Amino acid sequence: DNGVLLHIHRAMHAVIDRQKNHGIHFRVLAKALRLSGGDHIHTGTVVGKLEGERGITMGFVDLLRENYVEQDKSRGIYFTQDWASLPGVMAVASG
Amino acid sequence: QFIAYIAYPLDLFEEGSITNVLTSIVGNVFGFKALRALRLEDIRFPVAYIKTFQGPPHGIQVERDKLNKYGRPLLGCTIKPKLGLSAKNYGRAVY
Amino acid sequence: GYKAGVQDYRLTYYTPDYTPKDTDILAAFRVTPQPGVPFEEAAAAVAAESSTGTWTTVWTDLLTDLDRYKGRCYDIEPVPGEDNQFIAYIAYPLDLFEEGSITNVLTSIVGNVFGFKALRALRLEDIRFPVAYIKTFQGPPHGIQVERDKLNKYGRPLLGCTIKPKLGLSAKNYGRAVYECLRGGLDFTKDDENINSAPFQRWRDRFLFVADAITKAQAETGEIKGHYLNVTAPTCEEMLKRAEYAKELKQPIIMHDYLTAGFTANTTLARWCRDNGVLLHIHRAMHAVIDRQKNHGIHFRVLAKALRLSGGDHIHTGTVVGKLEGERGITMGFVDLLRENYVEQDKSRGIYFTQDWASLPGVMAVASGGIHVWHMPALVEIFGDDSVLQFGGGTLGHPWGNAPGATANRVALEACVQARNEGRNLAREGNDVIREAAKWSPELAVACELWKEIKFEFEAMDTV
Amino acid sequence: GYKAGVQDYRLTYYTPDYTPKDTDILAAFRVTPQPGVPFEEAAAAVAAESSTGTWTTVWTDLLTDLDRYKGRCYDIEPVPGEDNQFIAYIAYPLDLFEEGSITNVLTSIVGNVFGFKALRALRLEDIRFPVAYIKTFQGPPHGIQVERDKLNKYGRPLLGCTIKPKLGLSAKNYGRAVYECLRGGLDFTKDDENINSAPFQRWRDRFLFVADAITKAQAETGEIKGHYLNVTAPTCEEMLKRAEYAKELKQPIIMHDYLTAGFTANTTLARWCRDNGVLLHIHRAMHAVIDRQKNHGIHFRVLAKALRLSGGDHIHTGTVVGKLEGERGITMGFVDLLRENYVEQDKSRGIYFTQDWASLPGVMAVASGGIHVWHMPALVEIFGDDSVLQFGGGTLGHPWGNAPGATANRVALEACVQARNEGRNLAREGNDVIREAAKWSPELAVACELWKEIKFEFEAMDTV
Amino acid sequence: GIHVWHMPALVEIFGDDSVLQFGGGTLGHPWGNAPGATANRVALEACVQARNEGRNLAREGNDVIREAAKWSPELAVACELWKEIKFEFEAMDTV
Amino acid sequence: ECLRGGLDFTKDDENINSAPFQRWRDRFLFVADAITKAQAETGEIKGHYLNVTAPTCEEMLKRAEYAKELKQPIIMHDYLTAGFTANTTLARWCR
Amino acid sequence: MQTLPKERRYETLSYLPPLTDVQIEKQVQYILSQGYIPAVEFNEVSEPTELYWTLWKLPLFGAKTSREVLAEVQSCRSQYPGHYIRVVGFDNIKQCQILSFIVHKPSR
Amino acid sequence: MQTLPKERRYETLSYLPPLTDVQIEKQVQYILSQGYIPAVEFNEVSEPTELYWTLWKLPLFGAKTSREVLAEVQSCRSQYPGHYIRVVGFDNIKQCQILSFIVHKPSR
Ligand SMILES: O=C(O)[C@@](O)(COP(=O)(O)O)[C@H](O)[C@H](O)COP(=O)(O)O
Ligand SMILES: O=C(O)[C@@](O)(COP(=O)(O)O)[C@H](O)[C@H](O)COP(=O)(O)O
Ligand SMILES: O=C(O)[C@@](O)(COP(=O)(O)O)[C@H](O)[C@H](O)COP(=O)(O)O
Ligand SMILES: [Mg+2]
Ligand SMILES: [Mg+2]
Ligand SMILES: [Mg+2]
Repeated sequence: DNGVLLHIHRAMHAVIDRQKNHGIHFRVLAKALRLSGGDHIHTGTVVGKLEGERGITMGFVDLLRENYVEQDKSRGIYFTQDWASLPGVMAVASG
Repeated sequence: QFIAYIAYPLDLFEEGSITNVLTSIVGNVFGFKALRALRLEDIRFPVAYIKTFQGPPHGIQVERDKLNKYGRPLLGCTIKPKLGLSAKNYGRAVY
Repeated sequence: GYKAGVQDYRLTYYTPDYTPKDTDILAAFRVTPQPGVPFEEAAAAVAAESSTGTWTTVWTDLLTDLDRYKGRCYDIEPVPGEDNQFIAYIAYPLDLFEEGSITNVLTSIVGNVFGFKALRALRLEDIRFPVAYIKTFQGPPHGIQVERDKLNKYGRPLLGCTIKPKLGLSAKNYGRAVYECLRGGLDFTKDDENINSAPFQRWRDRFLFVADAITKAQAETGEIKGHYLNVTAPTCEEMLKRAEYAKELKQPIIMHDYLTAGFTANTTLARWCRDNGVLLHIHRAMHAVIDRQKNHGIHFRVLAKALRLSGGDHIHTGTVVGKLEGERGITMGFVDLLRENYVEQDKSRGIYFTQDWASLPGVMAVASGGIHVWHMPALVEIFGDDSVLQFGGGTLGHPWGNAPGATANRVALEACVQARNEGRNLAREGNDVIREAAKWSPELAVACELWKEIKFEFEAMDTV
Repeated sequence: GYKAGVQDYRLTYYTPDYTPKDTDILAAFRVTPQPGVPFEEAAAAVAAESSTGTWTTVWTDLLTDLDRYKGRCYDIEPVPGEDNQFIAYIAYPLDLFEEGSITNVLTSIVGNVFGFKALRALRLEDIRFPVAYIKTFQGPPHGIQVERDKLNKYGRPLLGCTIKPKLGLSAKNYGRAVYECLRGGLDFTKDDENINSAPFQRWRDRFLFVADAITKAQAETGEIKGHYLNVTAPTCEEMLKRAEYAKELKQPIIMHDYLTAGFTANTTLARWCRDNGVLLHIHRAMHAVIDRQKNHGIHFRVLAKALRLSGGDHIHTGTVVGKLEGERGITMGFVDLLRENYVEQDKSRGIYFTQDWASLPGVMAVASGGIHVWHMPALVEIFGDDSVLQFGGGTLGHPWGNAPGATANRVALEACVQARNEGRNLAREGNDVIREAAKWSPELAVACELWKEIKFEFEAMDTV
Repeated sequence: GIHVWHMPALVEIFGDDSVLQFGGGTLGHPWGNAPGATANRVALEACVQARNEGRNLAREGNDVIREAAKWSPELAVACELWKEIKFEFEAMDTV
Repeated sequence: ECLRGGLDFTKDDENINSAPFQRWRDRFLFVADAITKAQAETGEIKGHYLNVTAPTCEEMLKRAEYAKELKQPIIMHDYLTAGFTANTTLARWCR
Repeated sequence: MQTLPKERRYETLSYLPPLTDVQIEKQVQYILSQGYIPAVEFNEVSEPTELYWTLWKLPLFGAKTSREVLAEVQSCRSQYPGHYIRVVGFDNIKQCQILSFIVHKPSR
Repeated sequence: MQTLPKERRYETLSYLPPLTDVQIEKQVQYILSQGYIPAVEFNEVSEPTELYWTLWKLPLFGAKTSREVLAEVQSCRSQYPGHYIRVVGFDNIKQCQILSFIVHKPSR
């Protein structure tokens, strides 16, 4: 309504999305942010994380920016997500 | 260890509400006596439910037009230390 | 590359190979082109000029993605027994329309495609709304099911009356006539579409005296009584001001004319009615200017779909037998389209597209226009149980008055409902039930004798 | 005495002896009755049903003074060379209509007389407003004379442009196209009738970038520039909210679609425009659905008259030569009716009644719809000085871009205005003035070569 | 997931300043909502009576229920339906 | 032209309010442009009495508000024809 | 001409002459043939303002014949002589009552 | 293709090549033949924001020939070389300006 850009900090995410057996993965929390509203989102740094965990990061990063995301099991995405001309969110790489 | 795929009808959820879709699905299935651990991996939103939401206030394309910045990634900086500085000293570090 | 000049409309707008998506708005046009104009060009020009079309090629088209946003004609079907007459099917992408706005969808499709030099007549027969687009709209404020729960009335169609004459009566004499109709046995009473705020009776006086008339009639009979108060006004401020005073007097229902006031004003009121718990009656004044002729205009089934999305609890569907035009096959078409959740495609009925409403509430049908006691078993069988039957002249024109006139209509309806529930055909035994009920009620016996000879029978202009 | 039954409509509604009063609303109907129905009965039914009419006699009629409030037919004039076709003249008392309400005068007269079983077709040709009724209305917010003082522009018609394509462009790209047009030499730019607030470009983004485009163009040329921002919205609240932001950015002019949004919304905005000092442009989207056919509907001259009372500074009248329908004799009829203070009765022109406005300001005529550089001298002579000429595809479709395209139109207009003032006929030397001006300007010479062959010539459906 | 047999235990643990809720316990009665609510009220009032009198609710818990079921037919049916229904699993969060 | 020559004030006639031939809001805007030009040309403070006399108390205060918005030093009123109740209201506003 | 007498009415079927036991049996048969669930309700006072009546036992989900419904009406009538008694019909698909009519009025 | 050069414009008749003394005489002749009042206005700077210009003498109510108007333009031109000068035409019936065009620009 006022034409102000909104930056979103993902503080307290690690309490929920850390353990591989329990909680809610960050990709679900990232999807919820695109629907609720936000112009920038923190995605986390890519430095190490071997080769496997790097693919997961690029999974939800493409899921925030692209209009149409194809199903890919190796990347981490379980469903084909289609946004109806809904704007993308710019990724923040920091740390 | 197994993945369970569950379908929910569209009509039971409130329009333009992340609060409802979160309270309904991940309400109290966690903390059940019959299962030791539970984790939500992914979620799919249909087009019909996405159209109810506003989404991001501007998005990637509109933001770059307002800032007049094309071609490159944007550069940011976080002021250190987190807690201690004066309001006058904070502004000098920003400048 | 950029090329300046004049491009033919047929080249990049008519695509027969295209298959419509599920998230797409579809329209059926009945097109009549000028002599010497091909079928494809006439169909393409309607598809082009309605969405992203221009008479000459422009350079700014190359900056945007033209193929994504353009509306295209995918099927041409010729009309049997007709020269230069065909049905054109046009698909429009979901993204080009505004969310929750009838104004935009109406201004986009039927904006200026009519009045083209290249065609003599154009008609929009049917429109399809996708599930994804329907979800943005609020729809009706209450619907059929919630309305019956608030009124506490089950089993039968509802009964109403319109006060006559339309203009001339004082505020006090209006309320007296309102009281006498409700005392007899009618559920509702109604203001005429042209009653707003005239020099002889001002709105605030009418609102006060009608409220006193309901209160007395409710306490006397022991049933819930109501009256549709005409809220239609010159401005949006005056309209909302009149509705607030009806809310202040604890009134269950108000009425509005949607076409003469416009969709913008009607959507404003439908949101208000949701936030206050007030039922909304919709009068379809000025409809027959648009939907009369079979060669030109917009068919009423499009306007009926547009009202359900905009908002409204009741809608006038028109009587099959009466003083105004109506066709049985056509009527039952859009009547079953306003009430039901899922409607199958039927060409003989007049429905061109399969329509699906995503749990959106139904709108109640209102039958009115020159009906008396003899038309009762015909209306009950056709319109069903979830309908309102209104008698303007039929109630007040009784020789004994309004109170015996209302009791005559009430007995006649409840006799038809009882006979239906037992297992008797109202098409075969319609005259029998009315005649046998007139033996134990003197009010019905007088009413039957007066309007025996009267029948409205004329040829309809709109046909399948 | 009270007599219950069915009364003939001819008995107490058709009076040939009656003479119309000075404070009386008069209507002219073109009636086509069903075979077997008299001329007098058809005219009486239209006169009755519109005001104080009912199918059966009611007892409540005796309490009121029926003779004072009833509408009556005073004259029947048969159409030459036509069987079962006549012109009906009906008088309406002033006291039955609401003050300052177009909605009431529309819902009363053309409410439900159309779609009557007894007549196959009906057309409202012309309506007469008395001085006493006109005085209740606000009229246009500014009018012709005030507008020219605020814009500081005298001597010539105004120039405008429409951005193409209609849908697809980004908010940033939209503003770029706006800037390039105004830089060349056009007075105004315009949003398309279908542009409101789509997913690809939001309204608040469009409003911001256009404001920057005008600011640059005005400072560069040294002349006052504008852009009609589309304020048409789903609700009355959203409509006023968009208008407020245009006022905040210090914009001189906004636009609205009156027919699709309705008269209730249009009256609200015109009153707001008066209070805030903003000029109001009116688009006539969805007009041709009503006014196309010669047998059915409402003629545009009535819709033009109703807009002047409701409010508006500019109105689309339609080009005589162009892509959409127009008739020179008919057009010059209603164009002189919107601009002049006093209009004499002329049957050949199409004006059935002598219309007198009580010092009410004139509305500027807009000529738009598929016009190029060759149509310029024909438009200037027909529409005169107090008009706006708009070129959508004619500006942007130039081989060199927007800015040379905008210069091409500006040179062509100013060369014709100069030649007219000297004492040269534009009907005889129209080709010569354009050709001789294309010798010292390269931009005009390119545009002349491109659209030389293009001419829109088709038969008109609506005729006198 | 609580019914009429868990009543003497709940009074002992939570005391007086507490609210006890029965979702399926009230609506799961063979007779309806009204006789289901009366069965729950009678059981609680009897447990309060025995506590104030000076009787141990952990040892004489079943005795108070059976005595109350004698003069209340609504409670006698509820005790017949639910009696074997007990949730016994290992807890994850512990001291 | 009057303020240019060397007069301090100009005045609206007592009968000028808001007639069909010239509306009040138009007169207020054009006169404000004339004062601005004459003041800058001579170097002296110039003014004009704008007639705020109106049919209603709301219409009176509405006209006064717009004069303040255009930064006008002086307004005028007819105290005997409008009445003492209307005049006292405006005098308190002017303070 | 005749003046209409003032009478207190009871919604549906109240304007027709008082229903016989044969007529009630036919109306209940209509409910079962369509597939709706029949239920009995009772109240102390009949008022237009109040919209809830006290339910008698439970809705009859497993009713085979119209005789079983009439047996439940008779039991409620013998228990409460000074109460109003009505029969209702629930629809499960549309989630709205289809029929509602009064069978008993307080005896004197 | 060609790009349009940036140029400052002065309302009506500013896009045509500069007006000759014969052409101005023809434009003034138009004003008088219709029955409008001619007038001469001058200003220091030309801006879109300002809408009032200084009136030279008074509007010529008693003008018989177009030579009288041109003589008043020559008088204003010789007196003020560094000022803009325009010719305006007033209508008394409609109460609006019919024609307005600039005849002189500040010399160098
Ligand atoms: O003004 C009238 O003519 C009516 O009151 C009928 O009066 P009577 O009941 O006294 O005949 C109704 O408004 C029309 O039926 C509207 O048409 P529709 O229902 O087709 O919208
Ligand atoms: O959408 C269009 O068709 C136009 O932009 C014309 O486009 P071009 O200028 O590109 O031809 C105008 O809205 C019509 O002239 C309106 O018709 P009318 O004036 O008859 O209401
Ligand atoms: O949804 C449910 O299960 C309940 O309504 C209980 O219903 P029943 O009584 O029918 O089981 C409660 O919300 C949860 O017990 C709350 O959990 P907590 O106490 O952990 O907040
Ligand atoms: Mg009516
Ligand atoms: Mg357009
Ligand atoms: Mg004076």
